[PDB]
Amino acid sequence: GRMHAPGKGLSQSALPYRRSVPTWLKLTSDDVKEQIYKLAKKGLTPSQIGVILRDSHGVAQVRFVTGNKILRILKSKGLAPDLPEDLYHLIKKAVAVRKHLERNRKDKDAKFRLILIESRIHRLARYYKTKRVLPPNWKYESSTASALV
Amino acid sequence: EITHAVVIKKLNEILQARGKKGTDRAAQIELLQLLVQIASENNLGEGVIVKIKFNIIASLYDYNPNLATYMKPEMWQKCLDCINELMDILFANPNIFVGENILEESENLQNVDQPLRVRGCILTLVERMDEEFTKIMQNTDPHSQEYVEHLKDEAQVCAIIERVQRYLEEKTEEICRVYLRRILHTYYKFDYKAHQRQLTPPEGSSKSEQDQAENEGEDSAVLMERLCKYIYAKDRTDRIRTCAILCHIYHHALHSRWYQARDLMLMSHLQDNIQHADPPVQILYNRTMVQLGICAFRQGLTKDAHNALLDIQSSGRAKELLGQGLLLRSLQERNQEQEKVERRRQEPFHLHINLELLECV
Amino acid sequence: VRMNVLADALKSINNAEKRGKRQVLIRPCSKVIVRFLTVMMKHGYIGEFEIIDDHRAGKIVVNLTGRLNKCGVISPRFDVQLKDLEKWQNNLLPSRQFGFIVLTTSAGIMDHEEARRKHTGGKILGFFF
Amino acid sequence: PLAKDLLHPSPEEEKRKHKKKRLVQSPNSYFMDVKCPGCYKITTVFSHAQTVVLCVGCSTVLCQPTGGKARLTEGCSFRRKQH
RNA sequence: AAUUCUUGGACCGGCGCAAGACGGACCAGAGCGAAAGCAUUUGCCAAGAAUGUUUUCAUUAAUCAAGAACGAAAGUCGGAGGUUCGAAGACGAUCAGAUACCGUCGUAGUUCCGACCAUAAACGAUGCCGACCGGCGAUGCGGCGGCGUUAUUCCCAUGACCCGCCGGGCAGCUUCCGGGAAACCAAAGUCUUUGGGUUCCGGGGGGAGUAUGGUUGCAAAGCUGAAACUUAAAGGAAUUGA
Repeated sequence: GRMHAPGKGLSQSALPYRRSVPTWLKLTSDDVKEQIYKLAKKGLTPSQIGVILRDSHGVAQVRFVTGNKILRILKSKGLAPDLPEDLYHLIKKAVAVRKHLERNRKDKDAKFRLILIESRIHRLARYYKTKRVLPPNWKYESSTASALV
Repeated sequence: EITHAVVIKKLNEILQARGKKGTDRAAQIELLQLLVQIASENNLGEGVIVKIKFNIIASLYDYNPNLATYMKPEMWQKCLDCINELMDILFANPNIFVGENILEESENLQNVDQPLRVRGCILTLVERMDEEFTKIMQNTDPHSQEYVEHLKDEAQVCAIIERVQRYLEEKTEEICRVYLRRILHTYYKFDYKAHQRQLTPPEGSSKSEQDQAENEGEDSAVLMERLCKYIYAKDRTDRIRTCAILCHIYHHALHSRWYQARDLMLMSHLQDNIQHADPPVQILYNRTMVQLGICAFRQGLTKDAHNALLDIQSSGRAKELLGQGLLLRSLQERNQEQEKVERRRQEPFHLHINLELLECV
Repeated sequence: VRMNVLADALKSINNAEKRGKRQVLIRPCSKVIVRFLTVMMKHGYIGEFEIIDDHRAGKIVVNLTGRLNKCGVISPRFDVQLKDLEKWQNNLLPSRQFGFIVLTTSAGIMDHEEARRKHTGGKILGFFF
Repeated sequence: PLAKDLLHPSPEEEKRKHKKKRLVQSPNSYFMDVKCPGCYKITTVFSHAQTVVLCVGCSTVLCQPTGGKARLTEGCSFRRKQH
């Protein structure tokens, strides 16, 4: 079930058995690597690079076409953004809810949902601290959380 | 208003709902129009507008959800104006306007791939337009007065395909595409058009430099097909030397020599060679081969014409030159045919050729 | 969430047997499950089984016979000393005649009979009788 | 049914089952070679695209994103790619 | 029936004016929400489940002393407002008596803004997370596939029906799954064949949620919470009588 909801949703991807790249695909490891570099440097998250490839170019999964995961390509090349692109999105949402809530003061629901999002920021922030993706000093504080975009 | 730091960054927030479901499709050209009628400063309303307009006309074509349905006359005339203004402001601006370093701004956007495949996003506008114009013609009652009201824009189109042709900053090699376009409009322009630019004999009548401006057009097939053929013996594709030569053959018919155009039709050897192309090539081959037999007759070669016009009239399915013929066998493919079908005024009359078999015999 | 995998494997066998099915599907297979089911099979409480192999945790289709009464897990995995096998198999098993306690020793995963045979303790996983 | 062949289900039954609840999970999606009415070049498009796939040079737009499968525009033939 | 209103024209009928409450019928064993709760239109703002996915990260998770957010109704303090209804109270009847039921008035209150209080039969009288074990017909949202009907008449294509399949949700019917003291419950089942993970909490009936100490609140009161003493039953489901 969902972390902060009563729902029990079963909706995600289902990878096929065969990890082999199909015959029709002519894009080689270096061609998709040049493509990934171009998309990331345009300004685009590992998620959005992945969907662009499979929709338009027809790249089933980059881990089979290449030997790497999109972020390991980008962090090897040194195009990986510092604070991760799920921690980023949680902070971005939390700022968007607080900016709404600073105006609409009697929004008791927005107050409750802000508490849930922030509990999720802390919980993911500490995972990244243990795995040495962040400094041990890294803090989520709503005072100067907007400094992080 | 601000040095394309707000203009190129709204252009993208309005050219993002292109083809998304809940876009409405209609109140988009408006927002693309309120970036040249609200933009009114140098390279901020005047100079970078190449790009704002490329995305104004591309979205204007996309007022039609289907690609098997014809545009409406209002947005059609709007396109024919919208396309013209780009050409007139592009001519007197000798620069490549999707990149290629000039000064510093507002061109030189080489950050995005390469200014060729979107620098040649000018002919794929007017080429899409030429393929659009055929839908207007196919989707009208041919005996109606609306048809001739619609053919009044045949002149408007051939002026823009001339203007894009005069634009020779090509890189024949790859302008061949709009040479095929240009000849596909002129290859069947009749004797009154062909003859009456010299057949007022050249004296103090019509050989002055200011009158001899439309006599370029008959000896244009030779000027242009020569290139489009003898470069594509080297270049890749099949269609832009086979459509080009059959246009040259068909044009060297219906006014000029039987002997001139039989050498070209034998040189190609399509008699036994054209088997495995696409029907939209195999149709204008039939039109050419029928025009062979008519020219031979009109010359007075009244058995070599009969020895040619046999199997077309021998078979009841001679409607490979016109609209679709008989009923059933595959609705699923009969739907595909009524956008293959050739336009009306191009069709050669069929009680004209029935009266060429049954007079040569 | 799924904290004990052997617990759910043995409960799903038990319900399938009671209901009177001929074979059953075990979802997340593991060495400990396959090593539990081989001990069961070796005495002949289950028939053959076939571990279906996707690129994840596998699946097991076990051919049930109708000669298994109960197969149960013991969580947590207590440290059964050799001098405690008797007082465990006294209150877990139905009789001194049939039934087995499979326990994970240094040697491998085996029943109380072979653990006594090789003079070894270990940790209790479950029982079948 | 007490006896059911769990190992060898017939294709119709495990074509019906939810994509995860099959014996070896497999996607219900695919890739399709799709072409425009004018141009000759073909484009590879995902069954459930979720972007707008523009014909190369933005000559036109092929698909449109929706809830499930991406709606291909009218007058565009397609041939689903297989391995 | 009376208290009340009315020839300083009540009640009834017409045309307007203002006020402050409230959103009928549509409204359902329908929906959404963490629970309290939520219904005229339209606009703006941020949020959210489910579905779809050959996208991404790679164990980041489940439950939780301490601590924290919200919490019907009533109630307290301050400002605005006061249509209806109406604790208190003023009567009028009935009655042996009525300090009530019934009836005419009626202050606090009911409504809005800002501070409190933190409880309800706050109920599914039923903690949460995970797996397994019968069938049927519908239903709400998302997807997917298929004769045919109807609108866009040009019907590609969308919408309204029809027939099935998949996943989440509110429920229903049925049976010797099985359980249970039974009433009954596909969970309250997989329990002497007793062990998947974890929080809270009960120990005969009273005395008593009382005394006392602590803590919170302006007050009302909330949370924590005994003892002496008394007692052989109190109680649950179902049966047969009256």
